[PDB]
Amino acid sequence: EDIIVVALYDYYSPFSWDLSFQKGDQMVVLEESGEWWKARSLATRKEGYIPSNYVARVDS
Amino acid sequence: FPVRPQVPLRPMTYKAALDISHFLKEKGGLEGLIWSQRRQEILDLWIYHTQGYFPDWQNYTPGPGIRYPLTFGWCFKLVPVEPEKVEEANEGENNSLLHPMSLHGMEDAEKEVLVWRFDSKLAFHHMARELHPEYYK
Repeated sequence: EDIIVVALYDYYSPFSWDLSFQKGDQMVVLEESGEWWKARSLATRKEGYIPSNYVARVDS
Repeated sequence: FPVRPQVPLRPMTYKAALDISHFLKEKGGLEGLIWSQRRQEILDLWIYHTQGYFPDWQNYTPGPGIRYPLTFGWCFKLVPVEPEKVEEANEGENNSLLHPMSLHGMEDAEKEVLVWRFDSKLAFHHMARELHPEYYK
């Protein structure tokens, strides 16, 4: 989908509603309500919430 | 916590308070733990560090007795450890012999000792607001 981000730091979360990820991971953004975004991992298709300051939007 | 950028700030909600207290209940570590200011600080800071909720939400109603959370959705309350007293039924001159608990020295600590207890009813019954509507307007 239109909005793709790359992780800048590891994000570990003990909570099932969060998407945990590794630095350098690519994700699709699904929702930008405030600063906690909903995302899907490009690699696993796993979905959840992410802290938007852990991530950078890229062109294409 | 290991060094990482602080996750974004947001105010506590009924739903976050519900989900996190359910998590704590299912993972263990909090149910049956003795309350202290320091243990609460740890809990508050952990929720802040992992999820971004500013730690100014976890207030409980004043004692004595059970302390109920002001945040509707948070399913832990603080329960006194000492068993609840059976006020009846005082005797005569020999009451100290029949009831050792009434001997001078056996008195409860001036500060009530408390333990965290999960209570599923806190999800639907806002006890703090029933006891203290003045906290909410």
